[PDB]
Amino acid sequence: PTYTLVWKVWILAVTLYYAIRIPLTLVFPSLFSPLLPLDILASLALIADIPLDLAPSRLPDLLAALPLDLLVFALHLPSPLSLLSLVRLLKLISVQRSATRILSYRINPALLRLLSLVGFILLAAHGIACGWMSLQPPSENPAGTRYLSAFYWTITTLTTIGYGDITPSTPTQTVYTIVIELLGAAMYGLVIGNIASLVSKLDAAKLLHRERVERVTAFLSYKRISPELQRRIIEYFDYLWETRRGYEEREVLKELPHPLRLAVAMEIHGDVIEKVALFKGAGEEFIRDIILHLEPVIYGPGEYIIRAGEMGSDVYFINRGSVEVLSADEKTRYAILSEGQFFGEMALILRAPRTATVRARAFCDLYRLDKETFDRILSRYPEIAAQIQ
Amino acid sequence: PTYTLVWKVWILAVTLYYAIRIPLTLVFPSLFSPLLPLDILASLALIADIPLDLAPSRLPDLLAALPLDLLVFALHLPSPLSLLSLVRLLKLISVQRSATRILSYRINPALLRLLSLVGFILLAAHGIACGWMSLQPPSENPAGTRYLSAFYWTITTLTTIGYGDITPSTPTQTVYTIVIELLGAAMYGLVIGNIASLVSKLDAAKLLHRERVERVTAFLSYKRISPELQRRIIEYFDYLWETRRGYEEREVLKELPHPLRLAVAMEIHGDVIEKVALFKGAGEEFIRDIILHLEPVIYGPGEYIIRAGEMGSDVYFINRGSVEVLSADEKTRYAILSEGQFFGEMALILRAPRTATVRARAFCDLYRLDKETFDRILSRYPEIAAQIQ
Amino acid sequence: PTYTLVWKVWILAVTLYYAIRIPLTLVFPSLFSPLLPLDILASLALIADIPLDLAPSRLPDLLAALPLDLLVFALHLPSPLSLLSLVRLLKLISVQRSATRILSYRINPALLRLLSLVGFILLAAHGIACGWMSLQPPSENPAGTRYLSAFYWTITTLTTIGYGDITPSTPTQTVYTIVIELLGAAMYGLVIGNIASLVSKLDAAKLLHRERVERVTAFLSYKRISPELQRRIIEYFDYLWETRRGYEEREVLKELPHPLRLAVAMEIHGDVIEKVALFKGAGEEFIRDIILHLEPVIYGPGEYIIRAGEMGSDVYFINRGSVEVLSADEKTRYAILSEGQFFGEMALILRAPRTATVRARAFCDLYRLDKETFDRILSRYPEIAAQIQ
Amino acid sequence: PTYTLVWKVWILAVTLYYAIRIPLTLVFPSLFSPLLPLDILASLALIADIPLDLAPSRLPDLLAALPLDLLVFALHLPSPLSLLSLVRLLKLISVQRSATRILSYRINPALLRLLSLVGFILLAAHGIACGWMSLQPPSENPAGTRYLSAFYWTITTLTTIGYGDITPSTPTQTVYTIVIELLGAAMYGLVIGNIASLVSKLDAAKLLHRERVERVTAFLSYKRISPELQRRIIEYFDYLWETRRGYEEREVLKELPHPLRLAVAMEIHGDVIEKVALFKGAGEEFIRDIILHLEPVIYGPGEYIIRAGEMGSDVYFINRGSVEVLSADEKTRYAILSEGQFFGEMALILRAPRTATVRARAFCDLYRLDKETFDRILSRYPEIAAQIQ
Ligand SMILES: Nc1ncnc2c1ncn2[C@@H]1O[C@@H]2COP(=O)(O)O[C@H]2[C@H]1O
Ligand SMILES: Nc1ncnc2c1ncn2[C@@H]1O[C@@H]2COP(=O)(O)O[C@H]2[C@H]1O
Ligand SMILES: Nc1ncnc2c1ncn2[C@@H]1O[C@@H]2COP(=O)(O)O[C@H]2[C@H]1O
Ligand SMILES: Nc1ncnc2c1ncn2[C@@H]1O[C@@H]2COP(=O)(O)O[C@H]2[C@H]1O
Repeated sequence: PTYTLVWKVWILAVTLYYAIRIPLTLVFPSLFSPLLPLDILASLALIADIPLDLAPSRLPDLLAALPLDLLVFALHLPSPLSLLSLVRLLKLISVQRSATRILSYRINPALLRLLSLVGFILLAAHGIACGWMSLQPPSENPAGTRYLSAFYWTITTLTTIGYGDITPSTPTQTVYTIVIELLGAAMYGLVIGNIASLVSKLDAAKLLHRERVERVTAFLSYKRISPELQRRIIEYFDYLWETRRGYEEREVLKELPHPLRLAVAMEIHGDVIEKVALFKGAGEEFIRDIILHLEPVIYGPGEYIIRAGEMGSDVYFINRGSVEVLSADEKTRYAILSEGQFFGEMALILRAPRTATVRARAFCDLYRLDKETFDRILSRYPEIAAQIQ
Repeated sequence: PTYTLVWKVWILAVTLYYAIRIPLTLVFPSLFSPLLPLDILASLALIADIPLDLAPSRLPDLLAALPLDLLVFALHLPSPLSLLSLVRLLKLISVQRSATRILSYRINPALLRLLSLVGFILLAAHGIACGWMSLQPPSENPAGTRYLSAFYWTITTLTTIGYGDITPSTPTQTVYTIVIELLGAAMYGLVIGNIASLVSKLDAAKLLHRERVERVTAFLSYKRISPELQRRIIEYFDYLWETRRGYEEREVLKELPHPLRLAVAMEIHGDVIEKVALFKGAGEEFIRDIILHLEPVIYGPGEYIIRAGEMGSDVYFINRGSVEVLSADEKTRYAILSEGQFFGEMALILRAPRTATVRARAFCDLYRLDKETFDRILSRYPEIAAQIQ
Repeated sequence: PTYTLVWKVWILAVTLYYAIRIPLTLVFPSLFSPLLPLDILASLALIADIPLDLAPSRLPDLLAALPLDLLVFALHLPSPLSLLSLVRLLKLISVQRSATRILSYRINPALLRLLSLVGFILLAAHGIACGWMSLQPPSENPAGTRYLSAFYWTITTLTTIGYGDITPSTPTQTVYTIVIELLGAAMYGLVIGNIASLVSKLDAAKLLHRERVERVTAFLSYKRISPELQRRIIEYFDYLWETRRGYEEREVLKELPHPLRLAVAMEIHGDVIEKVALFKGAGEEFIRDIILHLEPVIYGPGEYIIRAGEMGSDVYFINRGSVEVLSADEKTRYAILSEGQFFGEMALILRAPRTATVRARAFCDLYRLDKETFDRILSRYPEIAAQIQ
Repeated sequence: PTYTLVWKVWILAVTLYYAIRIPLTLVFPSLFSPLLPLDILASLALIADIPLDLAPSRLPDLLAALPLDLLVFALHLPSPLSLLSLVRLLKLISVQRSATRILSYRINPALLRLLSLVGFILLAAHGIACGWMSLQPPSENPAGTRYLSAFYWTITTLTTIGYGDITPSTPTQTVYTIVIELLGAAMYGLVIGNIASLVSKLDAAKLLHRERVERVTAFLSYKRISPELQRRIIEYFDYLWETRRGYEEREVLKELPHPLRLAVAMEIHGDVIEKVALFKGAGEEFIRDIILHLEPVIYGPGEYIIRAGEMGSDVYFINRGSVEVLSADEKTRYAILSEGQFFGEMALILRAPRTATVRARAFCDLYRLDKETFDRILSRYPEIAAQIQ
C-alpha cells in the first residue's frame, strides 16, 4: 500500500520540523509563540506512529514520543536543564532504518548512505551554529546576522578550511571549538570514504575485461606468438565487449535454476523448434532435453568450421550471424546461410565424412551439439531413432 | 580465565596514567608531590607483568619496566636529558598487540584498528601540547589556560584546519610546528584510509547480488527476450534475497566437511525421515546415503514441475512452500500439498509415465532425487530393493 | 572515419570558448565588442552538430543550440535575468559522454574520469571567481588584478586550505562563500576517491601472487615441513613470476573459445608437428585432436621425471628448457636434450617399463600426454594404430 | 653481485646531492665555491653509469649526464635562463624504476610507492621553498631564517592547513601560490590514496573467514537449525582459524604442480610410509600413487567416525589428533590411538562389516581413502593384490 509510505514521509517531515525548531527555540525563547499547534500535531504524529510500528529497537520511538520538550518550553527551565528536549530526536534513527529498506534496491546503497550522511551533516551544522551563537556575549544585533556568522564558522570548521576571521575568545568557546573540529575531521573522513567506495565500483566490467585481456596478452607474448593471432584475439574481445559487455553465456545461465534456464533456452531457440519437428512428430520431451545441451561458440571472420574431409560428427545451429559454404578446394560457394538455419546434420544422422566446407563471413554466435550426448538421448527415444533411418 | 584479563586491563590503565603524567610533569615539575606512591605501584605492576608474560618482542617490556623515570624526576636533570623518561612508554605496543588478540573476532578488525589509532592520536595530542607549552616564553598565567591554548593549537593543526589565531614566533617553535604539521597530515591520512576500508565492506551481499542481477539482465536483453520472463527472474532474485540474502545452498554447504554437512542435512530432512522408513524397515545406512544426494531447486508460482505424459523419473520432497495437483488438461485439482510431504514416487518404484500434473501455487523451496543415483544405491542394498517389488 | 573526430574536437573547443567567455562577459560587459563573429560561428557549430547527432538525452543539445545568450548580450538585461545565458553550457555533458566512448579502451577509465573532473574543476573555478568579483564593492582597479585575487580565493577555498587573507564582508558574500566551501569539500572528496580507486588497482598481480605465496607458506609451516622444500617452492614461484607474471596456462587458455585456443596451440607446438608426422602419414585430424589434450607441467632443477624401473606410461614434449638422461644408478649420462625434442615414447607405443632415467638440469616448461586419452583417440584412427605395430 | 647495488646507491646519493644543491645555488650563487670537485665527481658518476646501463627510456640518463649545469654556474646567466640546470634531475625516474625492481618482493609494493612519494614530496618542498625565497623583496636577513619561513609556508600549503601568517603580496607571488596549492591538493590526494590501498589489504584472511562464517550462519538460521549444531560449527571454524588461518588443504596444494605436491605429500605421510610397507615388499610406485588420493577430513570432539554395524569400506590415517575405540553399545574402550597410527583396514582387505566403534576425543585432522580408488590401483599391481589374500 501507499498510506504507510505517505505516513512515514509525514513522520520524516515532522522530525525535521523538530530538529530545526528545538535548538532555534532553545536559543530564541521568544518563539514558542501561538505556534504550539504544530508541536502538538507532531507529538500526536509520533505517538500515533509508535503503535502502527507495533502492528532496545523501540527505545528511540518511546523516548521521542513523550513530550519532554513541551514542559521545558512551557515552564521556563534554566540553561543546563533546558536541554534534554533533544530527546525528541533519536527518531532520525528510525527514519534512516526505515528508508534504508523502503529504498534498498532501486538505488545504490552507498549513494543512499551518502545522502543520509549529508542530511545528518546539515542538521548538525544547524544545531552547532545555534550552540555557538548561544556561547557568545549578548549583544544588540539581528538574529539573522548572528545565525549567518555561526553557520559560516561551523561550515569553515566542519569543512577543514579554517580561514580564521572569527575565532574563540573565552575558554568554553574554545572547548566547543575543539569538539567541533574533531567532529568535522570525523565527519569529513566518512564523506570521503563513502565517495571512494562509491567510485571504486562504477567501472567494474570495463576493468575486469581489461585485466583479462592484459592477462591473456602478457601470457601469449611469453610464448612468442605471431601478432596476427593477437589481433584476432583482440578483435574477438572487442566484439565480446560491445555486445554483451564481456559476459559468458554458460557462466551466466548457470546462475539460474533449471526451470528458468529451460524457459530462457526455449525462448531463444524457439525459431529452430519450428524448423525441426515439422516432419518428425516428436515434441515436449525431446526438444526440451537437447536444448539444455546446446553449447555456444563464436567463430570469427574467415575461420574454418567444417572441412570437406573430416568427421566432426557435430551439428551447428546459427543464432545471429551469417555463414558461407564452399567446395573442398576451389573456393566456389554453393549458398549462404543466415540466422535461424542449421547445418552439419548429415554426418549426424549418417556416419559419412563431411561433403563440403563451411567458412564464416562475419562474427558468428552459433551453438553446437557434441553428438555423443545427442546420439545418447536419441537411443533412449526409439521412435525418432527409427525415424532417422 | 579472567584474572589475566583484569590484569591486562590494569596494565592498560597504568600505562595510560604514565602517558598522561610523564609529560605533564616534565613541563610542571611542581608535581612529583607526595604522589610517588602511584608511580611505584605502576612500576611494580609493569615489573610484575614482565614475568607473567614469560609464563626483540620482549624488548619494549624490558625498557618500560626499569624505572628510568624515577631517577630523572627525583634527581633534577636538565632539559635535554630530563627526556628519556618516555621510555616508560613503548608498553602501548604490547597493549595493542594483546588487545588485538583478546578482541580479535567479536568486532571488525578495522573498527578496532580505528579505535586504537584514535586513542593513540589523543595521547599524542596531549604530549604535543605539553611540548608546545614548554617551547613558550615563560609568563604568569594559570596552567589550565596555558594547556587549553596548546590543545587548541595542536588540534587545529593535526586536523588540517589551521585558523591562524596563534602561531609560531621563534625558530624552534617553527620547527616543532613543521613536524606537527607533517604528523597531522600523516595522522589524518591513516584515519581516512581506515574509514574508507571500513565502509567499503558494509554492503557486500547487497552489492554482489545487485551486480549478479545486472549481469543476468544485461545479458538477456542482448538475446531479445520477452519482459515477462525478465519479471519472473527479478521476482525470483527478490525472493532469494529477502530469505537467505542471495546465498546458494550447495555452494554454502560445500564450505563444510562431511560430518557437519551430514548432521545439517539430517536436522533438515528429519521430518521426511519420520515419514518414509515407517513400513520400510531400513535405517542408519540408507537414509544417510541419499540425503547427501538430494539437490535443491526452486519453482516459482505457476511453474510446471510434472506433466501428465512425461517420464521425469525423479521424486520431489517439499520443505517450505505449497503445491497443487491437477489432471492432465481440465484444470481439476485432486488435492493440495504442503511442507513435509512428498510426491513423484510411483514413477520411481515403477517405470510407468506420470499419472497427473503438478503445478506450484507459490514460491517453493523443494528438493529432488535424480533417480540415476537413487536407483544406484538401492541396488547396492538388495533387501529394500526386494521391498520395492 | 576522422571527420567526426575532428568535428567533436571542434565542438569541444567551442563549448570551452563559451564556458570561458559567457561569465567573463557577464562581469565585463565592455566585451561583446566586434567579437560576435566567433559567437555566431560557435552557435552555428552547435546547431549544425545537433542534426549530425540525429544521423531527455538530446535535451542538453537543444538547450545549448538556441541562442539564449545573444539576446541577453545584445539587448541589455538586468542582473538576475542577465543569467540564464549559461544554458549555452550543458553541452559539456554531451562532450564527456562522447569522449568517454571515443577513448574508452586505450586508457584506464578511472584516469579519464579524473582528467574530466579536473577540467570541470578548473572551469568551475573560473566561473566562481567571476561570480565573486561580481559580488564586490565597485572600485577603480585593473581587471587583471581583480580576477587574480578571485582565483586565488576560490582556489584556497576549493582546496581546503583557507589562509584567511581575503574574506567575506557582506552577507551575500558570506552565503556565496558557504556554498563554495561545500562544493570544494564535495569537489575535494571526489578527487581523492578517484585517486584511491586508481592506485588500488596498479599492483594487482604483484599482490595476488604475494598473497598466494603467503597462503601456501603459512599452510606448510603448520605441517612442519622442511625448509629445503620451502626454498624449492619459493624458487618455483619466483621463476613463475619473472616469466609469465604468475598466470597459469590452462586457466588462461580457458578464457578463449575452441578455434582460437586451437590456433594458439598449433602456433606453439608447430615445431613438434614437423618432427612427428614425417614418417607417419597422418595429419589435419590427428595432430589437431591430441594438441588440445597436452597438459603443461614444470619440473625444477634436479627433479626426477622418469626412473629406470617404473611404468609411467606417458610422454613428454619439451618447449623451453633442457634435460639430461642418465642410467639407472651410476649417474652416467647418455645425451642431453633441449627444446623441440621429445622423450618417453617407447613405453607408449610399447608396454615395457622405462629403460633409463631422466633428470632435469634447469627450470623446464614441458608438456605431457596422460596416455589414457592418447591411446583412446589412436584406437579411433585404426590406420596409425596399425602403423605403431 | 653487490657492486652494482652499491653503485646504484652511489648514484642515488649523487642525484640527491644534486637535487639539494642545484636550487639552493640558483638562489645563493655565493656557493659554487671551491666546492666544484663534488659536482665533477657526480657528473662523472652519472656519465659512467650511463654505459653500465648499456651493459625514450634512456633519454633521462642522456639529459642528466651532460653538464648543462656547470656552464650556467660557471658563466653567469640571467634569471630565466639560469634555470634548465634542473635537467640534471630526471635521474630520479631511473632511480625509482631501478629500486622498484631491486626491492620488488621483500616489502609490499604499496609501502614502497608510499616511501618514494614521500621522498619526492620532501625534495619538492625543498625546491619550492627555494623558489619562494627567490620571489621575495631582497632584504638583509640570514639565509637560515629566510629558508625556514619558506619551508614553513610550503609545508603549511602542501599540507592543506593554511594558517595565514605569511601570505602573497605581489601578483607573481600569488601565481606561484596558486600552483603550489594545486600541487599540494594533488600531492595530498596521492598520499591518502596509497594509504587507503595499503590498509585495505592488511586483514584479508580475518575478513574472508569472517564473511564465510556470516554466510554459513545467516544461511542456517533460515533453515531453523538448532543452536547446538551452530556452536559445533563455530568451534570448528575457530579451530580452523587458529591453526592454518582458514585455508583448506586441497585448494592450496592445488596451487602447486605434480612434483612439488608429491614431495610435500611424501614429507607429510613419511611416518605412515615407515609403518605400512614393512612386511609388504612394495615401494616407490605404489606408495606414490595412493598418497595423492588421500583426502583430508576433520572430525570434531565426540563425532562418530565408524559404527559397529556399517560397511564404510574406507580407511583412516591420523596425522595430528587422538581417537578412542569403543564397543558397539556399552561404551567400553579397547584402546586409544594417536598420531601416526591407522585404522579401518580390515573392512578394506576384507569385505566384512565393521567390528567396533570409533569416536574422536578432540579435534582430529585425519586423512581417508575412498577405497573405490584404493582397490582400483591395487588390482593394477597384482603382486600386492595376492599379498592381501
Ligand atoms: N548446396 C548446399 N547448400 C547449403 N548447404 C549445403 C549444401 N550442400 C551441403 N550443405 C550442408 O553443408 C554440410 C557440410 O557437410 P555435412 O555432411 O555436415 O552436411 C552438409 C549440409 O548440411
Ligand atoms: N489424488 C492424488 N492426491 C495427491 N497426490 C496424488 C494424487 N494422485 C497422484 N498423486 C501424486 O502425483 C504424482 C504424479 O505422478 P507420479 O506417477 O509421479 O506419482 C503421483 C502421485 O505421487
Ligand atoms: N641414448 C639415449 N639418448 C637419448 N634419449 C634416450 C636414450 N636412450 C633412451 N632414451 C629415451 O629415454 C626414454 C626413457 O625411457 P622410455 O622407455 O620412456 O624411452 C626412452 C627414450 O625415449
Ligand atoms: N582392540 C582394538 N584396539 C585397537 N584398534 C582396534 C581394536 N579392535 C579393532 N580395532 C580397529 O578398529 C577398526 C574398526 O573396524 P574395522 O573392521 O574397520 O577394523 C578395526 C580395527 O582396525
